[PDB]
Amino acid sequence: TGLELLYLGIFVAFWACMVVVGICYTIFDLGFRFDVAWFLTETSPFMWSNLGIGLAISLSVVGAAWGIYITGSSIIGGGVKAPRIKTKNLVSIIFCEAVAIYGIIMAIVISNMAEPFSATEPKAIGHRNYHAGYSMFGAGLTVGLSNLFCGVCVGIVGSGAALADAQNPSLFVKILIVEIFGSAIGLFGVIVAILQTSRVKMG
Amino acid sequence: NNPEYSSFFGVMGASSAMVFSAMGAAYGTAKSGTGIAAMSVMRPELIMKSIIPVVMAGIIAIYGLVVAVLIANSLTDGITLYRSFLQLGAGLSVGLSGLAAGFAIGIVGDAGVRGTAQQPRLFVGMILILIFAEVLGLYGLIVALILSTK
Amino acid sequence: NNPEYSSFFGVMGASSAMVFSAMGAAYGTAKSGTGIAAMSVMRPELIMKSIIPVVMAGIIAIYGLVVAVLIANSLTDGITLYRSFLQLGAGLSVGLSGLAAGFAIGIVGDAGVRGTAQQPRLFVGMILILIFAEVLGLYGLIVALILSTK
Amino acid sequence: NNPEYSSFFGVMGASSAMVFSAMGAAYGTAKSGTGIAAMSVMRPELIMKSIIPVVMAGIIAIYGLVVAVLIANSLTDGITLYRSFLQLGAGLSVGLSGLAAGFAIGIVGDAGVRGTAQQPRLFVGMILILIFAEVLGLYGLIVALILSTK
Amino acid sequence: NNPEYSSFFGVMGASSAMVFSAMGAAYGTAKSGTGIAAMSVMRPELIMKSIIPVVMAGIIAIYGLVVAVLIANSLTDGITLYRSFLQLGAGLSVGLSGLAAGFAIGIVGDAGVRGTAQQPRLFVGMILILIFAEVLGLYGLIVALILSTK
Amino acid sequence: NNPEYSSFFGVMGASSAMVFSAMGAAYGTAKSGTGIAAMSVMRPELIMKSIIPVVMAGIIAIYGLVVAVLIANSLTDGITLYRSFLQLGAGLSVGLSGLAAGFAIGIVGDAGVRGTAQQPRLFVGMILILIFAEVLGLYGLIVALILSTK
Amino acid sequence: NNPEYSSFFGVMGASSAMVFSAMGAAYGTAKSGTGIAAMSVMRPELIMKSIIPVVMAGIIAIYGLVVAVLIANSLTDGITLYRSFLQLGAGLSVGLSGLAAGFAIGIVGDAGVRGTAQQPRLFVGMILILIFAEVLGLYGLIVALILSTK
Amino acid sequence: NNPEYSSFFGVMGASSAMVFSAMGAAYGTAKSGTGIAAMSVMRPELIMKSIIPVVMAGIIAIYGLVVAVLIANSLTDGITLYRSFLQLGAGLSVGLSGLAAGFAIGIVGDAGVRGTAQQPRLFVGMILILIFAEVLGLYGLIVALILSTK
Amino acid sequence: NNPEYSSFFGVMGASSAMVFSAMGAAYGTAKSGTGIAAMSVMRPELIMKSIIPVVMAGIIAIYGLVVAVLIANSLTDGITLYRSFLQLGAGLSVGLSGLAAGFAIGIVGDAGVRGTAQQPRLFVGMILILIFAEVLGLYGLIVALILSTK
Amino acid sequence: NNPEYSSFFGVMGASSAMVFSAMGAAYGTAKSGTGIAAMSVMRPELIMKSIIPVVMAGIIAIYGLVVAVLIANSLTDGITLYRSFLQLGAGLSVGLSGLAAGFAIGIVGDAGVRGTAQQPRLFVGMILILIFAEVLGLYGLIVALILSTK
Amino acid sequence: PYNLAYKYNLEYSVVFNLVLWIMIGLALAVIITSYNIWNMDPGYDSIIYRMT
Amino acid sequence: HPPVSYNDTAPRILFWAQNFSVAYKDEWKDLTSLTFGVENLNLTGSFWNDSFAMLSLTYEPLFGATVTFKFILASRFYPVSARYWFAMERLEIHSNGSVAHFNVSQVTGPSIYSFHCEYVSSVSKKGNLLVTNVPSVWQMTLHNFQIQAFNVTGEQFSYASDCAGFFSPGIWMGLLTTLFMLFIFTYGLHMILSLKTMDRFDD
Repeated sequence: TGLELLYLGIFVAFWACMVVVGICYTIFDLGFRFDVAWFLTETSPFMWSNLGIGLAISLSVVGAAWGIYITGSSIIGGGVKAPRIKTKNLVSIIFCEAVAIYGIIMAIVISNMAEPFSATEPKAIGHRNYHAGYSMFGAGLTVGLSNLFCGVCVGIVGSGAALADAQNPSLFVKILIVEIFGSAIGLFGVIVAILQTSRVKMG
Repeated sequence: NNPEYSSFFGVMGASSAMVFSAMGAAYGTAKSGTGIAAMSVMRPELIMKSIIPVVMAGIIAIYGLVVAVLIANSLTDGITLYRSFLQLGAGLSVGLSGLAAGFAIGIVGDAGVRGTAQQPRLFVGMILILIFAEVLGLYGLIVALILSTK
Repeated sequence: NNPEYSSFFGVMGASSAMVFSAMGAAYGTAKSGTGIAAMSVMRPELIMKSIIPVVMAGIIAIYGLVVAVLIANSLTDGITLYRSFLQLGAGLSVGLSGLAAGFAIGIVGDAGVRGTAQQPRLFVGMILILIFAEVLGLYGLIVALILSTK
Repeated sequence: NNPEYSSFFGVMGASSAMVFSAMGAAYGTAKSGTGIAAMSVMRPELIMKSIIPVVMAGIIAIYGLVVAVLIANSLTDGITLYRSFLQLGAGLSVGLSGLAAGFAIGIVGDAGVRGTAQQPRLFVGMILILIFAEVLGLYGLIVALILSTK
Repeated sequence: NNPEYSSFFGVMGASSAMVFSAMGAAYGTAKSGTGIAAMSVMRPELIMKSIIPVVMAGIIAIYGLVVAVLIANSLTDGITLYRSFLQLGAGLSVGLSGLAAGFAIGIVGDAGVRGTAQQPRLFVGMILILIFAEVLGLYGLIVALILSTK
Repeated sequence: NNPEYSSFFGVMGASSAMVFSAMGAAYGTAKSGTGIAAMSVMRPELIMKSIIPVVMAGIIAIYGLVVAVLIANSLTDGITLYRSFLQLGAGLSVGLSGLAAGFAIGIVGDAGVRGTAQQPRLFVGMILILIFAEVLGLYGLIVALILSTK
Repeated sequence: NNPEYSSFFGVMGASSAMVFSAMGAAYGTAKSGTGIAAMSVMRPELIMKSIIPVVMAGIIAIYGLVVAVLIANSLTDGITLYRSFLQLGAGLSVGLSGLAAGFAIGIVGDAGVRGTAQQPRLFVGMILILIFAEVLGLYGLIVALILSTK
Repeated sequence: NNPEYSSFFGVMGASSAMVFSAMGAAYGTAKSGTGIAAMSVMRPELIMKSIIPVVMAGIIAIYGLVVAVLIANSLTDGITLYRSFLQLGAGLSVGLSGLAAGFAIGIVGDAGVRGTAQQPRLFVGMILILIFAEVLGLYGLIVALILSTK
Repeated sequence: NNPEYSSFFGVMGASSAMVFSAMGAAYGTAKSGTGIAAMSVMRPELIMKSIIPVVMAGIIAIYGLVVAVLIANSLTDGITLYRSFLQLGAGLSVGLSGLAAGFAIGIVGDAGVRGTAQQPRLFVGMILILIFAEVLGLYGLIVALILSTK
Repeated sequence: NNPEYSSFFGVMGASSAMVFSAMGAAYGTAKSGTGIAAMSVMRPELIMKSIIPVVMAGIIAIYGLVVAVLIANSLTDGITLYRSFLQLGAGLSVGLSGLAAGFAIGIVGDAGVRGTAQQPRLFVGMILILIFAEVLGLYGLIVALILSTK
Repeated sequence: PYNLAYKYNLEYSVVFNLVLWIMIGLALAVIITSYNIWNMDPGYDSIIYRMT
Repeated sequence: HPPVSYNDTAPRILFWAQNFSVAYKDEWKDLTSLTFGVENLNLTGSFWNDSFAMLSLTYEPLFGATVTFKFILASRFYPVSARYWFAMERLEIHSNGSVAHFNVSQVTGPSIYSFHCEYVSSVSKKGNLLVTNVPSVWQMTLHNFQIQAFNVTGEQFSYASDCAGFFSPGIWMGLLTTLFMLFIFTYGLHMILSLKTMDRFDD
């Protein structure tokens, strides 16, 4: 159980160092050496586009995989004596690949707008692209984690559904309704993403 | 004029508006669904009675989503950077308050599972406790609406 | 004269207020509500008698909201950069004081629920202790009422 | 000449003061209430002679708030960066002192209550512990007021 | 014109591509080997069948290797900072997708191998969940192949 | 010539002094008093005599409080940037020494009242061990006064 | 004209390639050897049968050596900061590929050794599963060699 | 020519010199003190003669105290910016040396009083083993007397 | 023209060469030391035959020390910053390899020592794995010597 | 031309030379003595043999003095800043070698003296295995003296 | 002194980054190894049974 | 060395440099000797006004060409920080009437405090200070320069402000990418460390 201790130590040291540096800078009235414009103007929007795409597919992949194994373990446990479970519970793994497609299609939506800049000086060059590629990043991480947790909930709910279906298969749809709700939350995520990528333009 | 990069606050406003709220929603639904799977094992007649926490986790998702859609509608390039502060604050507020209401409705919900499993009478009381949590979610909503349109 | 980012502190003030108070109320409905679902299995007659800690968590939510909106309507673009500090500190204070009364209420109510189950005479004291917790909530509100208008 | 971060520091002083005081008082009330809920069953008659540590956590809250509001009322914009130092130090000192005092009150109150569930004579020594809990609270108060006057 | 340090993003992308997919394939082999070792004592006639997820974990490693070698071919010194970024995104995405597919394959493999140990009827379903996991891995490959040319 | 940032150190030393020593006392009494209740369960006649470590815990907090008041007396806006230094050094030193002392008080006093109410002869040896802890705190007090005077 | 400190990243690549694979071998042999000491003790007729994981860990160590030596013997001062980064990526790639392969072969070897203690039929399939992880390490070596000569 | 903020190197040296040794002495009194508290039950006659490791942890703390007072005696604002660094090193060294010596003395003396209680013959051997730790603390003193006078 | 602060590489390089190897050495006498203690407890006649892994730990100490002194004696103040960096890399590689060898030799020595007592046929295999650990150390040594004269 | 307070790497080296060694020898005595307290329960005649590992544990502390005093004497102000680095390296090397020797001596002397408390024959192997720990500490001192004189 | 600079080194940021990275890496390695070697288990069996 | 100064009614412009040189025919006319120690320099064209200033350091006509250097100094207010910030943006070299223009690098800072970056130069690597094309055969450098030309209260410079700050912008995104990579890698390592063997078998 030392790994969580290592993580706690890392986080504590990081946070304490940040606090100490911040209070020291405020104390000595340093002349905007903590320049936000320096942190930001030196940021390529290609980060924003590429990491939006990457997070959008990655988090969806992770959640869909999580639901996949959770349902797999549950169905395999429940089918020991009730093999009629597999007649019905595969809809959960279909929902997991739905969790995947929600992110993949939006990754394509972001990737359609991959363009160059041919601009070097940050000040007042590419003012629109700056907000555009950023917004691609925001929408990408949004839809990614959206599909992620949607897959998580669908999976563990399908686990409960399968272990209930072991003793009686008639109530499976009565349990599947909550999976429909989880899918709806994932759709909310996709909608926020499209509203964040409908007024953007690159290069 | 508008300082460059000013819209970033508003876009994290939209993200943080919906993200944590949806965490909470899918947590509440998840866990109440497992408890109600146990219910489905032990008796089927209260299945209509078991839909209560889930739709309200959906309500948490709405609390997040309406604000997020508002921000994603107000997005643009040349933002004053003084409305976007309100956008960001509203977003993080409504998001994490949706997370709050989310795990609250979840834990109270699966407590209510067994509580109503053995005693049908406690159904009314546990609904009351549930309603309190979505009042908390609406609280999470309203300041976000105030700030995002201030 | 006042530099950019001056309005920034106040909105996190209002936010953090409502954030931490929401956490407190969520934990108040967390522990005590599950305690009800565990206790009232054998004593359904006190279903109406132990809603008090839950409504008290609601009151913590009210405190948070009141200070949050108070800061929300009192903020501006051309702020002196001192009022922003006052609002930030006030909001942080009241929020986490709501959180404070939150876990106090949660633990106290969870103990008092089955304490009333075993010995019904515990009801004389349980709400008194909850009143102490809400006194701490009022303490937070007092500091918020001084700092914000300062 | 007079900075704004001086006012920031003073406000955070008052904040941290009431913050940590509320933490201590809420924790103390939580542990004390659990102790009373444990003892109440076999000793139903001492429900009226058990509120004392809760009142004394209240006293720690008195200290926290009086310092917090006193520092709050002394806030201004024309600060020479010195009274701000005194205010910040005072506030954080009284705050964490109240936190530690409330922690001690909670643990000692729970333990003494559980001991008194069969030993009525332990009441006297329990008060003897309570007085030194308040001594720690008073020591939180003292230097903080001294600094608020420096 | 060509920004300095332009080359390290894409090589690290190809690294991550072969790294995390290799972790996934290691996960598959690790868990499925514990499976087969536990199993064949009772029913040694199904050893050939239990290699189904192992070849598929190897195929995840092939996905990662394919992307890594492609990016290795396409790198250069005179990068306008764009191609290297595309390579970075593609490589990291395929790597993490290989990791996910490999872990799912591994633990589903051990579980369904046990399911075949007792009930032979679960074997086709085991292959079912495995093919879905492999479809996930193939998504991981294909989107990265798109990104390296976008 | 000394900048305006030359008294942070003194104002934080005055805090540190009581602060960590008060953490020490809140450990000392916290563990000891729990021991006192636990062994008042067994024989009540030693409830009075058992209060020694708690008075002693108060003395541990005296060590920090008095020095802190001395720092407050010697604190000024126009400090040399070298007396503020000694104030910080002395304050944090006496604080940490008091923390160590009170930790020892908690553990030793609890175990000592255990083994003393069990075996009455330890009413000598327990107190003998106790006085060492105060002597250890006095080490810190000596150097703290020396630094305050250097 | 070349950037300063350019060649250093390739040498760190060699060091990582070496050390990570060294960790992999040191673990792959260790747990397998404990399996041998626990299995052969009562079925010593399979001592020569179960040295394959040890040879495989040796193969991983040889991969580490060859890559590290190849990078170390290609070093120079006049690098354009573009060869060194590729060498770093190659080195990390092969090193951690050997690490994961070492873990996989060790655990699978112990599992299969005990399994063939119970059931001689495993032996060939066990070897096959070992081939899988070794070939994962080989894939890592492929990408590393493509990068090293790039 | 002496850089600003130079004396703290010495001041924090003197601070650590006794404080870390005081942590050690706290452990020293804690462990062996608890052990003697346990061992009074069966052999009340050994209570007085078991004080030895506690006295010795006393001297362990005297080491750090002596260094801390010495550095204060040699303390000055007009430092050459080298002697203060020697004081820093000396204080850090002696303080943590006392820390380790006191911890080891506490646990070894605790076990030694266990052993002497179960068998009187251990009384002299354990004493010698404790002398060893005292000599280690004395070496920690020695280096710090060389450096803080250099 | 040589950049200053170059020797941070080599001075740390010799140290790191011996640091991790020293940790591995302390590990190699550890676990096999306990195993040999147990197996001379049960039977003293094979006490002499059980010392080989301790000699192997000594050999790993040789592997660390030879490179350590080779880096030390290959030092100066005006280094060209290239060779010094190479010495750092060599030290890290050899130290980490020696640490791996220490882990392997300790664990396997204990396992094989506890094994050979029951089944004598395990002794030869134990020796073989000891050779493999030495070969790991030699791999590290090879890369270190390559980097010492590149 | 020498940068400021240039000796401080070497002064921290003089510290680290005995810091980690004080930790190490303390560890070694820490477990050894607790072992001895148990050994002399059933064979008090081995109170003489109990002293064997501890006199040799003292040598770690001797080594901590060896370089520490040397550099406490040979230090100066006008240092070229590179010998200062060398001394830092030497100090940390001998110190962590003290940790290594302390760890090994503690655990191995512990286990071996158990196995001597049971089987007298184990004594020879106890001493023999003990050899290598001081060999390790010697290696540390070797590198430390080379760096302190190179 | 006319506030003449002390010649803050050019590209001191890169040197600072590299030294920070190497120091934290060595610290991580030594600390994890220390944690490892601290929690060794001598077996808690054989004669250790007799000594409980 | 005594720094050169605008020693009219009140010193308002300060400038130092350990060296200063220019190579016209690819060999460096060392101009350090003519500055920081030479009593009389032609400073007729220098001009002073608040937030509005110029310089003109004319020298002898060495290598058959009259030499002159001209610097523009100004400071623009910014409400975002409520401070004046001075920046250097153009240098002219008048040789025999013809003018050679050199847009200046990111030499900037607050008007309150001075600016020091050790080396600054047109010749690449040594510094940057380049401009569109400009294929002239004139390269210049400034060993240990310094400048303080706003709110100057005396011959003493103001507090120096480093150009390097605390970070090199060329590697911040790289640092962030490495952070994300190691985050996912430690996730994977935390997952793989939960693995463990199998206990005794079933029959």
